[PDB]
Amino acid sequence: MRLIPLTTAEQVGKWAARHIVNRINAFKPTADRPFVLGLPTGGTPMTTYKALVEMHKAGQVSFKHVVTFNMDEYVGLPKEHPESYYSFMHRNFFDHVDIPAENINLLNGNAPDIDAECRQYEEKIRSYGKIHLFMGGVGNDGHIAFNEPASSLASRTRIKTLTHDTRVANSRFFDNDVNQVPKYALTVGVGTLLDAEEVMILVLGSQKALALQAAVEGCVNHMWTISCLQLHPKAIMVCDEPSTMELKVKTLRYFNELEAENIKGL
Amino acid sequence: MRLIPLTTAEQVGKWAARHIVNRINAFKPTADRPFVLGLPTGGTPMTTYKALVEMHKAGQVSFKHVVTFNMDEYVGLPKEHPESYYSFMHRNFFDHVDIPAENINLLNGNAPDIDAECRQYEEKIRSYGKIHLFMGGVGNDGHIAFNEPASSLASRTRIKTLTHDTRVANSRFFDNDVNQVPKYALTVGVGTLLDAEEVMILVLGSQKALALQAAVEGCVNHMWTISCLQLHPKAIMVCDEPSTMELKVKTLRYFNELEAENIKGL
Amino acid sequence: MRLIPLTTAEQVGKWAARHIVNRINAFKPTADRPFVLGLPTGGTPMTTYKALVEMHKAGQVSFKHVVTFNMDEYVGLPKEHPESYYSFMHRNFFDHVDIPAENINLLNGNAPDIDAECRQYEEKIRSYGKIHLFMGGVGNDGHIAFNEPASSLASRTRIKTLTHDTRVANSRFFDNDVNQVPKYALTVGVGTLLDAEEVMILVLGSQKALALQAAVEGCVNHMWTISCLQLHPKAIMVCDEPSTMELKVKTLRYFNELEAENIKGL
Amino acid sequence: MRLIPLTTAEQVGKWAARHIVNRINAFKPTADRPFVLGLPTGGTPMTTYKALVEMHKAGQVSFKHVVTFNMDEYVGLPKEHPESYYSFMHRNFFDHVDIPAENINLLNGNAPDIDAECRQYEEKIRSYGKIHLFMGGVGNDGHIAFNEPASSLASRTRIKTLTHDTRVANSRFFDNDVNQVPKYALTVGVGTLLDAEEVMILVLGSQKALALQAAVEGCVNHMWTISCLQLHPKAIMVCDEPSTMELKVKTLRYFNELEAENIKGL
Amino acid sequence: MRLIPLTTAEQVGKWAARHIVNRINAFKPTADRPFVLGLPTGGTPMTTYKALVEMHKAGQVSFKHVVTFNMDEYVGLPKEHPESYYSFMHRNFFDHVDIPAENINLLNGNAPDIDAECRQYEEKIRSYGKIHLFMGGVGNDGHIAFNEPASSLASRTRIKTLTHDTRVANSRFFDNDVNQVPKYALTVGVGTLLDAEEVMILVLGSQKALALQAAVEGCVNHMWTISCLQLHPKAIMVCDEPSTMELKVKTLRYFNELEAENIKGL
Amino acid sequence: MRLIPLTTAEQVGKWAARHIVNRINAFKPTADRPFVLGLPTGGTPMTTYKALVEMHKAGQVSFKHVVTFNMDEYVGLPKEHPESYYSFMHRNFFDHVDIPAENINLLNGNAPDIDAECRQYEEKIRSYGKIHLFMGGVGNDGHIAFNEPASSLASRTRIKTLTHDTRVANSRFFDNDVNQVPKYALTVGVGTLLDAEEVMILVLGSQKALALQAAVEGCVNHMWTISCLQLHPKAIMVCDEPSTMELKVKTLRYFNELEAENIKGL
Repeated sequence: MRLIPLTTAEQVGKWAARHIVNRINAFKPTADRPFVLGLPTGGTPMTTYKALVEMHKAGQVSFKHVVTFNMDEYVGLPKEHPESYYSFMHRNFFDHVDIPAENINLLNGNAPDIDAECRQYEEKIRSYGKIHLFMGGVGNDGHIAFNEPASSLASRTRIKTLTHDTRVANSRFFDNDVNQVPKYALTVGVGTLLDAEEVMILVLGSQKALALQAAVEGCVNHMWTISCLQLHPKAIMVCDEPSTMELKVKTLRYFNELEAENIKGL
Repeated sequence: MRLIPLTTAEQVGKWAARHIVNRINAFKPTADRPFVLGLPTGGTPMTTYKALVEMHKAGQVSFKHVVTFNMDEYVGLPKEHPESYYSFMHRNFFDHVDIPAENINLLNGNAPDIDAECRQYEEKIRSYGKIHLFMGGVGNDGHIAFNEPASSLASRTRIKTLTHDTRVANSRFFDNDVNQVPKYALTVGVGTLLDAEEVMILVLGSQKALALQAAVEGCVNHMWTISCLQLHPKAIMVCDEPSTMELKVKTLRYFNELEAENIKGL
Repeated sequence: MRLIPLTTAEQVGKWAARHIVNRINAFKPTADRPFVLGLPTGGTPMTTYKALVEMHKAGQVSFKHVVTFNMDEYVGLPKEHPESYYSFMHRNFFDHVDIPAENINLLNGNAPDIDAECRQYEEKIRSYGKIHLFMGGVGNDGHIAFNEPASSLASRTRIKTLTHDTRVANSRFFDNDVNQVPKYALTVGVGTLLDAEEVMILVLGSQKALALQAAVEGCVNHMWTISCLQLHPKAIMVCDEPSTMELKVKTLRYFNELEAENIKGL
Repeated sequence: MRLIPLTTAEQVGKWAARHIVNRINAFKPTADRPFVLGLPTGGTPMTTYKALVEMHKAGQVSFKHVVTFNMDEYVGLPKEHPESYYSFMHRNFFDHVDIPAENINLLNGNAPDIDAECRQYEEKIRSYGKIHLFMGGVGNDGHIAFNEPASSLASRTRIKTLTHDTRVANSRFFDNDVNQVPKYALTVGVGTLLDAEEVMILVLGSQKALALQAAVEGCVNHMWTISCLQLHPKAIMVCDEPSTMELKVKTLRYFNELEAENIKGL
Repeated sequence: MRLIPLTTAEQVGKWAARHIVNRINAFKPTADRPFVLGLPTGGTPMTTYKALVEMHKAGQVSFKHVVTFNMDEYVGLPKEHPESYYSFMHRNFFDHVDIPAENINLLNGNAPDIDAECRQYEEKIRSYGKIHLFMGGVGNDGHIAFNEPASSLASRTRIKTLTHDTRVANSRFFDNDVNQVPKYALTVGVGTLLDAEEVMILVLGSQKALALQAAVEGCVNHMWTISCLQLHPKAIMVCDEPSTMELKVKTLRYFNELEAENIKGL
Repeated sequence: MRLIPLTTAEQVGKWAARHIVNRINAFKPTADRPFVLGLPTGGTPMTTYKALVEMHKAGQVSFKHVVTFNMDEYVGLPKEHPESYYSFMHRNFFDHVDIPAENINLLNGNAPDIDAECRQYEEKIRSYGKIHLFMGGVGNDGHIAFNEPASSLASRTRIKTLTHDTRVANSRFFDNDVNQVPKYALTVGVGTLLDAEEVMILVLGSQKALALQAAVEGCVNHMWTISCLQLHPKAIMVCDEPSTMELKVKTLRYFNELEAENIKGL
């Protein structure tokens, strides 16, 4: 695993964005061989999407041959509602880059047959073969996407009943109304995430401290899903300063020294 | 992983039995595509076999196209001895259901060539392809079948020298005589168990408390084999109240709330 | 996992050597089907190479059809320098056995194109298919070869910048001069090691106590690479008395009783 | 230590109040030998003060010869401000019982010489000799009164700079304004608390779960001050259900069985 | 603390007995200044009483001026019943030594007023001033005498309701009848024990392994009363080999080396 | 407890020295009421003695009425040998300050009757009443002075057989000869140290990291003597940066923020 210890969210975004850009340019995607990118929504990926857009406008990347798959979507919320994941993604990323519509994959929270919808999402991915880089965040309890703790490390895209905590936390977007927030959501599984060739988790804020610690210093265990990324062939944790509160001083010094060359510039 | 927290052994049996029945009816086994079931012996599976028989008599399941493979057998004990696993299985299950004899697989504790016997057991399984649901119990130290702690998570069917503790614990069936109890036994390996598509462990009694805790809350480690089920794609722990003594109050509250819909009726 | 608890390094060497010899004679290698052996250098493997040579001279083994792959080599150090791994290997093993030169694989610390060199090493291995037995040691922090803690359990042969600690520790061979010791080295990855059919780690000295404990009693975690051998299908830890200082009295008693038959003679 | 596990805050209050009443009636205080009571303010002691008042009105206790000492007070906040501890105490307790004004001891957050004020508070206590029963609550981090974690277990009454967390948490009383909340407060020390003959901590809410666990199951350590009550001669933890989330199922079952006789009625 | 690691119970007894004898001869007790000895009953102290008697017959000690206080007694069991602690003490010790009857203190399980009985026991001790050496054993859960886990480290002589586990364990003396075994017992408190100038705990059997570990390696905590002896000015743990199963190999090696001079002979 | 986290040893010395100076000037010692100071020798106290001397020369302190007691001395080493603690103390401190010879207390490693020597040292201290500030260091294993781990927290001045590790570590002063280093030493006990009104431990170097962690974050336990300072009424840990390697990032941030005002200047 790699731990990129940075100070700010702006830095994390720049670093994460640059890593994606580099992976893409090195892959050199074509129409027959696109670079498949897994993506998250929310406040965490904010600075990364912002950096990605900048680099693109600076002419450093083209998403012309990048295929994206998003982690989740609200069930029963209309696509153009400003708080659907589809809306967040276009407003924050797609509206400013050259990615073709056929290359954008998002779950249909309004599909009549949910199981079929999820099943097909999994199928669309396999049709491409594999996701080259799946970017995501982590819950305060180490959970991934809408997967609950103790999820099978082999779980797949499926619908989930949002937890009270998730509700309140998102009630703010449904303007502080936890009553507004949808009841269910469609989410990729942990297996879906782990099948990615490379996984990059964005860790921001002191409230992620315990999860960062479980991921980096703790032992592999299913209650803290994030900890199983220790078994993944290519995982990276990109974090800010506040999130490092639960790590030993030496652990942080280790990675800060080991990755010093890679964090200059961002 | 799933944790079905129930109060009694009778409930655990009803729940476990119903799960097996459901898996079977949904699979809809045929002569060319049978449902393969892994099975344990002993006091733990008692209420489950009892429930399975009831459901069958109630006309809810047919084992006409179910192929079973049992975890173990005593070496050098004659099949019709009432304390062989073969005898336990027929008396408690096979004598009351419609499973054909060719569909019943049990290790031959009397095979002249033991290694060959074990080797062939492994081969018979692969011939079918895979076990769809392997039911079992767990040792007080988290061990599986006759496998000892620190067994390779890839171990296979082989003969084992029973431990003093196992002897005494079973001496009761050889009527409190630990002297009667056989010295060796043939047991499926941990790899054999993990290759099952789904694994369901029955946990009964306060003496399993530490193992349940190692399985659910602890970290993955080989000393407590049961803990590695955390890495399995589809594992379920069905337990009674006494076995939950070592879990945190919140851990138990979590699963009790998460599985409330699934435990009504049994 | 297996833990062979012995008293001395001489015993560990005899045991390890005998195990290799046995694995070879049982495999019965030919020109078209050689036995592939992974090997380490350093003070730890000393008594084993010494025992291996004895057994060979005693006519108990022939390495005529054994192909070996070594874990590492210093970058930019000339092959005949007495402190290169190539020199250690010939002086301590190859000079006294019947292994053909084409069967000896060592990394070229002087290859003009390092990445290509490493890439090809990985390719040479796959050409043979798989390593049947990879012998190695472990760092005081549980690390393997020149891989650093938190290495991906899927890492591959690559060049590494030696750590200050490694320098000092080896400065003695570059006659107590840490200034002499080379800056980089080529090392097989953890994935390379884990792909071995069987892995045997030599643990000598009280300074390995914590690592032995992490391997045997601890939970699976990437900071202590050695602990992930718990997930390997066939791992053995052969150790001396001083290295057992951090194990519980009962843990050591367990393995000492479980392996009593296998440690008589050595 | 004693752990009274109850379900609700109302029960905790009834139990705590009854214990105080009983201690008083058994002591049978006089003008020359009063019963000295240590007291806390805040939402936690709410139901207890309510129960104490009821019992008094029911004619079950008289505070005519009870001397009270309160844990803290805001510095620089006028006594009659409705949010001073003096105001909370009279409105919630003193206004409804027969305690004489000379028997009420509260720190003077407005004393011109703070050190002298604190010094004298400590002196007033010793003049009486000892506090017979000190009731209090506990911070989410196990801290006591306004004492910070790692306070000397021998600390004494002194002024403290309130922590941001304390501010926000109390900003609600200064009507959600954290800006209103005073900057410093006068608080009894941990030594002051431990010198009490008997200490009774009220634990309500899931946010106290970790502290309850540190107090009951954890080891003695100064970071979680509450844990040192394990060394106190007569400590009791009276708690509600939510606060028990971090305890083992068996720990809670132990105390629930051990104190079953004492919790009927309340 | 001191840990005397011996191999057998016979050795533990010889060592413990010799220590008592030495403490006595060095004190040189008189009629006005007797040596006060705290004593336990049960299978654990067996070899010690046997050794003490031998040394006395060998003319190495006289108990003419030794005053003894025993830890407990069954409530409502007649003194001459062969299973009362009074009977165990005379049959195993007093019947063979020169201690005067007025120097023997045992709790009166038949006192009409129990609280008074206990109160007076505490008073008799203080009249002498202090117990010079209190010998005892430890429960499998680290508890002392009939004190339950989480007892105040300042508890005193009082009556206790025996636990089911204690019953069964002692049912053997009431000839395997747990129905025979008395319901309550009078026991000295933990405070009583800790006030002893020196405390010596006899630890025999693998079932005490966890408690020995909690006492020697664990942290101070009230759930394992024995662990608080770490805070006592003069505590010694005399143990046999089986009881050391939970200690680290190095911990045992430490004390075995530190006390090598003191364990030759016994 | 207090933790003064500084960057360098020079800072630690300045801080420690300033604290001593302040304690003295505030006490305002006289001929009839001197300030009693406990002192350590070795490399750790180096910068502190250097700072103390500076402040004295700067006219900020007079040791005219300061009585000092040193922690230890080598047995059988002549006082004027340059490596005796007496020599270290004069050369590094006494030779440059105004302390009278009658105010200097050092153990006599050459006393004919050692027990008497130690006994009297303890008596000299009590004659003064109490040590106002005892400064010291800590072993890599948390031990204090020459006291071994698991020492009674009530131990007293006595002779000790130096450990191999202590030998080697000090062999450097007996010019790298571990053969030169004396075999025994006289050391104050842990009780002696804890009786000090205030205890200040100097922690320098990464090798003290584990001990600093045991002192600050760990639980109270006798194996790490330093951890029991958590129970002391007035303890301070003054440390440098390297020694903080084992602390959590947040723990260090806590004290760095809590003591920011007190570490400016030094």
